[PDB]
Amino acid sequence: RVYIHPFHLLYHNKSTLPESTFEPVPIQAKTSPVNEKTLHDQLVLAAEKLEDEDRKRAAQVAMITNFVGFRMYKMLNEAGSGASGAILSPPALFGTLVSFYLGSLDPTASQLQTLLDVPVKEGDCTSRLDGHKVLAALRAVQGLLVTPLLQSIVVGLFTAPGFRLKHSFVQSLALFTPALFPRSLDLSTDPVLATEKINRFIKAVTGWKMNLPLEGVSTDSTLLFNTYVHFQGTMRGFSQLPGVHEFWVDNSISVSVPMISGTGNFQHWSDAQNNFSVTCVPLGERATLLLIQPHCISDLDRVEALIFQDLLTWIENPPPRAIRLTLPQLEIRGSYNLQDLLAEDKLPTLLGAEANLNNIGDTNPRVGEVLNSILLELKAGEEEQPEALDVTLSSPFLFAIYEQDSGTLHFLGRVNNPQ
Amino acid sequence: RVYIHPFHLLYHNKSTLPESTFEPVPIQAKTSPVNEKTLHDQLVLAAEKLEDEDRKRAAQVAMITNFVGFRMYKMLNEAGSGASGAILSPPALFGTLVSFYLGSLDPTASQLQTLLDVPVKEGDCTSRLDGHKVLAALRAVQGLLVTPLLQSIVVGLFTAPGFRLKHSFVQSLALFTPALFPRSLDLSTDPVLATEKINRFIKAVTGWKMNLPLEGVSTDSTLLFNTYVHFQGTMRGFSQLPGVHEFWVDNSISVSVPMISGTGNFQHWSDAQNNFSVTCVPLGERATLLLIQPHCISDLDRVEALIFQDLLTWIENPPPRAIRLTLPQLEIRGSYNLQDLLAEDKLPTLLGAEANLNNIGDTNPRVGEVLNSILLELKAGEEEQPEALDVTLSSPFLFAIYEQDSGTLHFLGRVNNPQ
Ligand code: NA
Ligand code: NA
Ligand code: NA
Ligand code: NA
Ligand code: NA
Ligand code: NA
Ligand code: NA
Ligand code: NA
Repeated sequence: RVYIHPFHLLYHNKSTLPESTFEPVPIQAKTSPVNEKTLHDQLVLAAEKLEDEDRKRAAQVAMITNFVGFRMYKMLNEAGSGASGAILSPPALFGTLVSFYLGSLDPTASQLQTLLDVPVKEGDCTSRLDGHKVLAALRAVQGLLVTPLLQSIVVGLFTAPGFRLKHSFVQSLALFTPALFPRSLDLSTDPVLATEKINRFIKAVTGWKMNLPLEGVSTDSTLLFNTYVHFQGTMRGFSQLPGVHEFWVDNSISVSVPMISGTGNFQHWSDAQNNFSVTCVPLGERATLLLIQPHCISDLDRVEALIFQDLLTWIENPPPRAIRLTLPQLEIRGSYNLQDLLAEDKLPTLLGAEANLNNIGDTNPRVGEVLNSILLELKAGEEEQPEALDVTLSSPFLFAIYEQDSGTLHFLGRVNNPQ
Repeated sequence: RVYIHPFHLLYHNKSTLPESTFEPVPIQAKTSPVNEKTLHDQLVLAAEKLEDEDRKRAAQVAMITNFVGFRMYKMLNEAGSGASGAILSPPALFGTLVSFYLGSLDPTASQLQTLLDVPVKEGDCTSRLDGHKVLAALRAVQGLLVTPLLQSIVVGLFTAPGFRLKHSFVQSLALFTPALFPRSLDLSTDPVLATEKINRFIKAVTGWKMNLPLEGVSTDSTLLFNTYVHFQGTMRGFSQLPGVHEFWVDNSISVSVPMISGTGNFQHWSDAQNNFSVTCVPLGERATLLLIQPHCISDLDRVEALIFQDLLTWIENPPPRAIRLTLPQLEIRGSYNLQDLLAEDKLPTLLGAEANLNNIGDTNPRVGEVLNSILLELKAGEEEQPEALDVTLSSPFLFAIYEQDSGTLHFLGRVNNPQ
């Protein structure tokens, strides 16, 4: 029975030419690849010129982001995320939802806000989220995160030939990420080839090897909204160990995988109440990798449901200590359709055919997939060539990436089998 | 051989989705009338939050505005402005030209800048005017002027059915005035009726009785750009005198017209060198009416050519003195086609059929008329119910309205016959 009241993210006072449109260029059209460094430098500036007001908006956006992330993570696990584990980016999902919110009118608008856990007072427009404020706060926490440390979000907006996008909608989207690619293509004749073209396009414009889904697009789709997230962070002072080392996928089965290892002054503790432990490794001045180990493999589900389901009161802050950390080199790929997660959440028609998204384009779109896809890379900072506590991740565990100032969780996940 | 070097109005560093467009609604579509008070309050805010930088940009914009105003005033008189006299609004003309500049590409762009007396260095984009800076400085001097004192500029942008305007162009225009009315109508079948519809539209949306030209629009026109200016100022302490009083239209002919009269501490002097005199009456805290009388009627042309043709070094600043000023109540209406003034200036094809205005819409427009039309009203501040110098305007004279801080001339003109 929880409710978030993000005052600083609402409209505050209750108060016209025809809207301009364009037609996106075909998906075939030659496009320069995304520059991740450029993106990174932009994001860092947005974070560097923050007022107190901005910090307040950022703390409120973190609350909305985290809550919907935990909720959708739960939905993902209910639906089944595959063998290797699970990964979800609350910022990316939240941004996707806020983008639809900006393109939506009631009843869809209010339903989206209700899903974000913010009360709506019918008749009262000053009770509504200001999506531009929201996306501006979300950009700022993206920047705070990355103060060689990369977080790139690119959006593929794929539309049927002849569907025209509203300028205002697309300009709103740029606040989510400037790496935005509206492209048209035939979605009505060969769904599987359309997905091939989309997957080929994204790989060419990003250079990321993401292992994207192959399933075809529904033939009546006029609009797809796909969000692609690349996170890269270097583990300073970590190097790959020689050889291969047993990783227990369960109590009777092991895989022998490459491990990285390093010693630093990290935070670590054991939660007595629920019998798990946590280790925190800094990834930058504001970014923290949390690594959560259950006491035994069969307790993983209980621990995961506990720590990932709203205020992270489980995050403690002990004095750092000398820890030798050993863990699998993490190269994590995941993808889901937000449509499926919404259906799992008993909201199958929220972005359905009757959704009012009349502020997206010149006609109401028919939304096909809304994909969120991730490539997360935790690289060893040193090439493979002192008393400390040994922490060794050689059975399934949970992880989160966390921004200290706002408290935004940028990723949450579970590793069952690192490959 | 004069040149203006407005550094603060140039682009400074030498450094994409399809452009969005809309189709203007038909001229028949129901429209609320312009609110002059609302406009006035907006303009006053823009003037109230000015930095030093803004003041520098405003002083440079005044120079460009005044120079093109004097030049076009000369062209107007060469072409013949009718019987009653002449009136021209440099800000309105300048804003019209800067608006075309924003919609233009080379060679038209550079030709427009050259007409504004600012050097162009081919290959060097940092030598170009930044039209957004320019229009932002022009808005600020509009506001400074009006700190019951009104200066309203409304723009009628009339386009052939099916011609689509670029969002970016129209957004640029809003910086000139937010009172902007893009409307479509058939220009190809009945030119005279089209002008009737335009004239009817402007009167309905403004309430101003302007006595607009009746001549038809050329049949191949796809775009008309008409600017309409209403100035209203109250002469504090002036009241209409009883009866009618002789006004000499020349040495042998008089008309008996109503006069207003009032006594105040105004500035006044005689220019010995060229044998004319000037009186300055404040209209607000920053606005000044200048009234220039030749010594005799036959010298008017020489005096007009002298004072209106670049730095107003003729404007003096003596201590004010007790003056009884008597003059005709001024209700001045004027209209010209900037196309005609450009032709008079030997630039007939500058906004001609080969003009590159490809940033205005989805096709290159064919520009018909570019009208500037004025209604200037100087009302007596008191209803008709002490030693001073008598100044009485009972023969032809010149007038200007002038903003003190920037030195922008908002109007210049000549009265031969007040009605
Ligand atoms: Na606020
Ligand atoms: Na718009
Ligand atoms: Na607060
Ligand atoms: Na909004
Ligand atoms: Na400047
Ligand atoms: Na645009
Ligand atoms: Na200067
Ligand atoms: Na410009």
